[PDB]
Amino acid sequence: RNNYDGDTVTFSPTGRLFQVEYALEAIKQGSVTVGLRSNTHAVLVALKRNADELSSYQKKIIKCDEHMGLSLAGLAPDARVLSNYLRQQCNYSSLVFNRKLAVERAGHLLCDKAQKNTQSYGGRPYGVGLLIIGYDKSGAHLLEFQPSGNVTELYGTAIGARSQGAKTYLERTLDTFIKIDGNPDELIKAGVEAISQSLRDESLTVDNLSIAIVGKDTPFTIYDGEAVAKYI
Amino acid sequence: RYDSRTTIFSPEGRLYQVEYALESISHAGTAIGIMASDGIVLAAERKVTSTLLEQDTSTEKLYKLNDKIAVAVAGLTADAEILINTARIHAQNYLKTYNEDIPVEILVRRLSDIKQGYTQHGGLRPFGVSFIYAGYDDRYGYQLYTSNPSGNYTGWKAISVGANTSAAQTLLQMDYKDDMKVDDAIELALKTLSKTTDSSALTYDRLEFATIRKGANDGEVYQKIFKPQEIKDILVKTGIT
Amino acid sequence: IGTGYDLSNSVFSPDGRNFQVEYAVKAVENGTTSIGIKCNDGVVFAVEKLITSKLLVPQKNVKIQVVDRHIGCVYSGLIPDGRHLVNRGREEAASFKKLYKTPIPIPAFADRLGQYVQAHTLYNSVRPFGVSTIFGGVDKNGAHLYMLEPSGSYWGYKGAATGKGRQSAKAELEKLVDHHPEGLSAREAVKQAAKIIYLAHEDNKEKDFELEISWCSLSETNGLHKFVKGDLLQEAIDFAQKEIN
Amino acid sequence: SEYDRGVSTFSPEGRLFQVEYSLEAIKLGSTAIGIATKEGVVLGVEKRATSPLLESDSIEKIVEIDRHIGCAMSGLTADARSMIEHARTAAVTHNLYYDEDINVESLTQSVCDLALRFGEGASGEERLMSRPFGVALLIAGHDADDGYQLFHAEPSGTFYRYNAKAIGSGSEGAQAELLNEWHSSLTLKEAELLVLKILKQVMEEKLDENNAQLSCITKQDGFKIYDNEKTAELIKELKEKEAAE
Amino acid sequence: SAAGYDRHITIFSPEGRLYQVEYAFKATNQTNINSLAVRGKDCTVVISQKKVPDKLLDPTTVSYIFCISRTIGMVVNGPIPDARNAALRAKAEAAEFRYKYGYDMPCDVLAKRMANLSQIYTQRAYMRPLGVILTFVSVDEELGPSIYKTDPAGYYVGYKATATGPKQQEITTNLENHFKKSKIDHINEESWEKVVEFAITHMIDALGTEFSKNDLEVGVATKDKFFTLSAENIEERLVAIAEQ
Amino acid sequence: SDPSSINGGIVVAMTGKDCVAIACDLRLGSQSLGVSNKFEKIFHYGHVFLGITGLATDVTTLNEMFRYKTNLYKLKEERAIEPETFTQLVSSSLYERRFGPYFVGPVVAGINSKSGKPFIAGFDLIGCIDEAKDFIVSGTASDQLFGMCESLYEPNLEPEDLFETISQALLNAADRDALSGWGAVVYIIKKDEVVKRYLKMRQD
Amino acid sequence: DRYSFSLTTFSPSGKLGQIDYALTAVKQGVTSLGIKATNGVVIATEKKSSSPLAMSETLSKVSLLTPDIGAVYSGMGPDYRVLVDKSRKVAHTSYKRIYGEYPPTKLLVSEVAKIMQEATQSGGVRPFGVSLLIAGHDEFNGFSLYQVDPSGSYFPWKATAIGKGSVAAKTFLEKRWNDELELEDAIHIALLTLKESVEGEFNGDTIELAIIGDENPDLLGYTGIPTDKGPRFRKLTSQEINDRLEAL
Amino acid sequence: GYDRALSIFSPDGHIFQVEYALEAVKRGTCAVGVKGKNCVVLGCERRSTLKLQDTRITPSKVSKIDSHVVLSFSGLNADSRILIEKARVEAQSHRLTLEDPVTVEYLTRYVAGVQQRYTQSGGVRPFGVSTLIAGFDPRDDEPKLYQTEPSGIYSSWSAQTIGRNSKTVREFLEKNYDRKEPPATVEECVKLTVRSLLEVVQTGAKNIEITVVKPDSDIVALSSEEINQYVTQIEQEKQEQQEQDKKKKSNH
Repeated sequence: RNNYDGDTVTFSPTGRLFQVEYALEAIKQGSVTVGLRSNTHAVLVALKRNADELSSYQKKIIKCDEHMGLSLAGLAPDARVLSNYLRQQCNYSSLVFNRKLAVERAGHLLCDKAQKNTQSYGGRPYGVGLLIIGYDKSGAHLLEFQPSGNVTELYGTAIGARSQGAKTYLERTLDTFIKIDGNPDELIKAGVEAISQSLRDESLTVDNLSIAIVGKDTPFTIYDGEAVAKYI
Repeated sequence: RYDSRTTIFSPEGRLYQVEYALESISHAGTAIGIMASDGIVLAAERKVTSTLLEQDTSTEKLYKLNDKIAVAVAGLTADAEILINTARIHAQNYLKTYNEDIPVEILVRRLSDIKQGYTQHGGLRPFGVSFIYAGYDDRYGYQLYTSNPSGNYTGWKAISVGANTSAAQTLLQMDYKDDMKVDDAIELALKTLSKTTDSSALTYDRLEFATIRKGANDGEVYQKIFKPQEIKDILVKTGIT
Repeated sequence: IGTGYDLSNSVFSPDGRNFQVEYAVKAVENGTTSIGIKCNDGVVFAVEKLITSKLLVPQKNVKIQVVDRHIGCVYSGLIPDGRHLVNRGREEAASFKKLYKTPIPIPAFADRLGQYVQAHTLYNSVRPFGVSTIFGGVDKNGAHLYMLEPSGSYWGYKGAATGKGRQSAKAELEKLVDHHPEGLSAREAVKQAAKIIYLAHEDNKEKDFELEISWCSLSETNGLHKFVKGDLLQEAIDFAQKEIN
Repeated sequence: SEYDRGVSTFSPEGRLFQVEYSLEAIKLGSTAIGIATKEGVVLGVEKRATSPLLESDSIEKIVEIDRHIGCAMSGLTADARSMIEHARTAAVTHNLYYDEDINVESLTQSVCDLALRFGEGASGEERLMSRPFGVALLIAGHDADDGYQLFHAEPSGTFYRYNAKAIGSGSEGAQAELLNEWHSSLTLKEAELLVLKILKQVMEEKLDENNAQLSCITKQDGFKIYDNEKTAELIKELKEKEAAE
Repeated sequence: SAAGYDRHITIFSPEGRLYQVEYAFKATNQTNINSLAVRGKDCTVVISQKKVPDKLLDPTTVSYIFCISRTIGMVVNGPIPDARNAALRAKAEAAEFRYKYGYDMPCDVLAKRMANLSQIYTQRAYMRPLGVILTFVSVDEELGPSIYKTDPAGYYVGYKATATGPKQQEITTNLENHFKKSKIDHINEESWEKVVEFAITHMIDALGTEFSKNDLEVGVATKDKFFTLSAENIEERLVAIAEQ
Repeated sequence: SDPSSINGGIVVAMTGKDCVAIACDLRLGSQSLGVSNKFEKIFHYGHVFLGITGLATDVTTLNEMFRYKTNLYKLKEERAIEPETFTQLVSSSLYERRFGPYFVGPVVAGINSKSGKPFIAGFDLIGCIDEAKDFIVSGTASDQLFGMCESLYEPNLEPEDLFETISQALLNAADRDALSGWGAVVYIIKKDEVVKRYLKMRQD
Repeated sequence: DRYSFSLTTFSPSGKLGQIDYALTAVKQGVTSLGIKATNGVVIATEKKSSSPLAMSETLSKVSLLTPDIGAVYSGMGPDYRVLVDKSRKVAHTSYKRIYGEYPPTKLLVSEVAKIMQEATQSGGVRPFGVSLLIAGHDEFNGFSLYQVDPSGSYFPWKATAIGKGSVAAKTFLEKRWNDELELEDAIHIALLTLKESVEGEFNGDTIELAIIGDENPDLLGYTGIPTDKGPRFRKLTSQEINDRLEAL
Repeated sequence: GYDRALSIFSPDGHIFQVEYALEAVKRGTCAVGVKGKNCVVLGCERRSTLKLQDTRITPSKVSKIDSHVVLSFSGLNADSRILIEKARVEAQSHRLTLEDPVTVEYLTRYVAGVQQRYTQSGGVRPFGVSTLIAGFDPRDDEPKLYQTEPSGIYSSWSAQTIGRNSKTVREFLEKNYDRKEPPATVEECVKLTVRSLLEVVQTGAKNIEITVVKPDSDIVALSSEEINQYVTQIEQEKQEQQEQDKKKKSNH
């Protein structure tokens, strides 16, 4: 029992909710992205999906700001409500305080917003993971936002389908990319290797790659076509 | 089952809720309004009675909503109180606004929209009440209507609701004389009331009555809820007492 | 079970408990060990933040968060859910400062937080909290240590403990009443906090941990709360490892 | 069970089944095809006839959303009414604010933003529209900064750009045929006879214009909905071409 | 029965009553605490047990006697969550009443407005009843010494003396003998200290268990004031009994 | 001064002995322009007579206003509204607006049926209890009438005696006022009989 | 079943299950009764102490809504108190500015009724646990008595009773009631009827009986006005009830 | 199920509230719309049972929306009341804002909009009423006939039956109706409408309500004498045709 498979306002005997648990499922059916970072750069590499070969592929990179940006893996409807919210906060910090919003500080606002819908009986709870990059005063940071609202600062992480091989690339090469600083080229190449292994019964193509980069010297820029056929 | 909210429909394309309100009428008292060219009578039957019940200095199923229009009640009495008060408020708005008394067709029409509104909107009951409207307006003269618990109205020259509607109706339409008289309305009503009621001797303390007349003390309408001893006079003519 | 009684938070059992509030307490148990130790001149808070992979960045994820500059709070259970009780807590703190032009007394804070948990059981459309919160500081009356339950029950403590390795902690806290009937002084309690969390980490053993300690002490942190970091924390680490061995 | 009753309950897929069911509403609807070329986008539709009294040429199924924007649709007209009235306001409001054409991509975002409402309230989105939308649109226009763009506004997720996309009952067989027959070498006229060629195959009725309606987006022409005579002519050229080969 | 009934407080049973409210009258057995309130002639006394069962709890943070306002004490029996909720509303309303109406809020009037409050929580299904029993003690300026007990239902009635807890009965029977034989509804002595001696003695016989200074907490309401006694003051009264 | 002074018009009610008279002028003017030579200022809800002085709008609007409330009172309780109880009502109803107060000076008169005693009461803009068993006068010629009525009043009078007193009163006082006159009408409530006697007087 | 898990739908034999349960809730109460005479009205009730130590003298179960109108109940104790509160407030508003003195009995009953009715109307609300009796005196309809049902309907009566012993009290009242009774005579009926219900405790300490008759300028708190009408309501003390209780 | 609220569709794409609304239509009185070239005749079944029941004060089954557009209806009569007043207030309000005559295409679209809005919401249910709305505008001499549905769908049909036993009338209507030349005679349009409604009433011409709309704001309600005149002529032709058919048989 599983009288709790309907209630999001009523604890399940384990101390969880099933709704929060199913939300992790949504991420698994969701599209793969690999994060990683260094002190002076942070990179998101994401897989575009298609339903056919007359599709011109789904944007998996949304520009939140000109120095911050996010990627998604899971429910695209839920991803939209939180993207709206997230841009509203970064612009607020540039309006009133002439300030960049820290990666970590943004994440704590998103936390209250997940758990509000858990507390309530109204509207959908979330079911998308966001990999967040930014570059603030405290250099590049990489957060993994969960639909629970738990925000976790790592040197590399991955969410989406078949994401357990990205964690294995990253663990081995953890230190290689701490030592590289000031070379955007190197950090971009490392995500690409990462997501080949993640995937199974697929191969990468040119227009499946969307690489989004910000650092201390690199402005927030998205590379497509000929700007990502140099690292395939 | 369909019972949870009134925002649903049964497979007849009506709602089961409407059927339940219908049935509420047929466990209350019997009510009859017979229209004639010379006055309209309203009649209701009491559904409780005792000898330590005060019912000789009062009525409960008869309200005047303005001095030209009156209503009878059949249904639960608990349901009744709220909607009477609103019809009467709507009448005095009409009086305030237009400087004249409301038409019968609108007053009923409003009330019918309001019943339907509680079906239409929310999980709030339908109100299982049938009211007999007997009115006057100088546009269609005397007007007799009744209002459904579903919330629609239909014009009439005689009608019965309450308990044993079918039994009552056949009996009313049989003895309907085509010019009609207010005196014959009054006479017919007692006769019809008797046979439905489960008492064999109908009595005035068991009766509520109002007759509406403009055919005596012309140029003006005077509506009179009868006093108990007068009701006794009309019973003696029909030979019941 | 059935017949209500846990199916909503309004409904009550014939026993005198609520089995939906019992599963919330189970969620505090599952969360990572936190302790707080009251002293005759301060409070020390410690937390076990376990390391699951070395992909985490060390000293960057914690359950220690500050309120004003002199009330420390630390939470166990559901991680984002403990964050939120601190986020509202912070709002409540500010109101009091603006209106009365004074820092909040710790028992005053203690009343105000537990009213938030209680509001979330009066409504069947609000899921309770499922977090315990160890808290305290130094104020007008000196140092005070409290802990709050996800029931919405709270009381003052000399030593408090919550989480998964709380079975060890409780035992070390007791050894302390006997050892010191002052509950230990605030300086030596930073080292006492580290040793406690190490015996507690024997109940989580299959994994590594990261230990964060913070403090607030009357005249050895100057009435203010600040994070124990630096050469301070490493001394605390060395004491723990030595005496466990 | 407690999964198809509720908009706030996810199932073991981590999805709503409210969202799922609304796809099958579009498949109920009549066949509609859009095919992009670099000459203009061609929007074709199916209508049905079951009565000789049904006037199907006196009500619409291809609609003008601006003065270079057109849309085709499939699904319920109830869900479509809300969607197109909305989409009319977005383009109109754009001309107010900037005094410029609306871009194709941004019109798509607005339609999918309405789509999102399935329930009653949410934080960061007020919801007043209490069901799934059982309608999709193919959204075609022209911006100058790209070219001609053709999009599918999904009521159940975010929007997917296509170069040619079929929706409705006969969507399935149309999609295979467009892969093997959409090419970047194909002129405006060829685009028309392609749609009618696919259209008939999954129609359970003869190819005629009382069950059909083509349109094009040519910026030079503005958005033009066609006459009946032009379509009738083209059914004849289609059959003569295929008679000979 | 059970078909809706117990799951709500807006669904009546076949008896016309609410099972769910009645289950909170069984929530005073879970905290295992007993009170005794008695009135003297010029005072009112309240003694409730204090439970310290662990050496990681200070005796001074665990109390169940609360100052609500200057002349008004209250004892709480039953669960710690519903204890707090009741306490807040009683402090907010007592303070608000006192200056709006310029009167010190009598025992009857505080017990009255709260009982009203408890009835309102029961009529809507959004809210729930309180679980705790609040026994208000004040010496009124309009009635002298009074005890009004408000029940988790929203019943409130006066009492000569009253008791609450799981072993409530055993104390009740002891107070019955006492007031009945003497033919007065007060403890005859006039000094509040000597009344507190009598009340402590009745409880130790009745429960069968001798109490300590850190197994009581005592509030004593006198003419226009209330104060709660500390453990060493309580000890003085205990040993008063022990050695004649 | 006020708007009540611009439009004017007089309603005077008086007591004799088991009788009342309440009488009015037929002038409605809107400032300098005379508007109607025939607008009666006497209205009634059962046996209670309500006069209204003041601005022309509030004469018509308040009449609708007090009609509404006496009709719900009449139906529910099944008796006539009483002048004793209507005095309570007029004062609260006008007081409802205080920040948009109605600019009138009513006069209530009737005879109670639960004792037969005669009742007259006076009001101002937002109305107050003003109790009399002599007379209440109102309007722009009220200062003339206050003295004129006192001067002719002899305490304790017949229904026929009271006619004479209120007629001579109105006749000269209305005439020697700018904004008043232009016909008059006198209602003598004998007990429950009301005779209506039109005053032949000049057109002012 | 579903006709009192919901309030929307009705039994096919009429009425909600909630109303029939609300009447069950009435009978689980003390017994209250009223008898009207032509120079008075007696209202009488019992009070269960429900502890040897409980003081029911400190709260009486006969409570003035306004000075000329008292009321009793039979049914749930908590439900009575808030309902009485609202009676005192609405009364001033509704008629102490319309008539500047306290209402007609008749009027306050039509008001009370609307409140009971509104809790029978929608789901997520329950009926009140009581049926009240409201007795009072006004000069416009004279002496009156009423029973006010939590269904949202009200009935005037000459004598009626409600509570646990209602069914025994009703046949009793039929027999002893006459066309002219005195106030004293109606008090002498009222004691006997209620004594059928409880016996082995009957005394005026445990039974509360009081009257609505004529004015008391003594409970008015002022004198010196030729028109003053003091409280039609009057409480007999414990001692006065005993004088009547001997008279049987 | 998926019939618990309007926030759930069935996996076919249907919402059972709407499907039971379509069965609702069939409960109440029948309606026929039949266009000409200078007319539209909009006729409806009038329900009478008892002699008592009037046809003076009793609610008409044709309501005048404006002075050039009319609406007759089919479904629940109680439901249709709210729908009738709403459509008239909107009718006047078009003319308040714009100052223009009430466009038919706008009128159906807004009216079916009221129904749609409830369907979109879950907390309120729409009406189970489908209407026929026929009219002309002063700017058109080309007739328009519209339909609404309890879903929030608006459609255009040349000719239509809805309501009580629509089905058999529906096939009769098809054959006679020509889209070549819809009845140019005004009298023949009324006569067709009488033949169609004849099928569902059984016997009646005090239970047949015919009303006629022609351009430039001319509306009429046709007296009982004129409805009875059609029946005598229409029975004479039906019978005559029948006798003849049996003669073709005799000849061979």
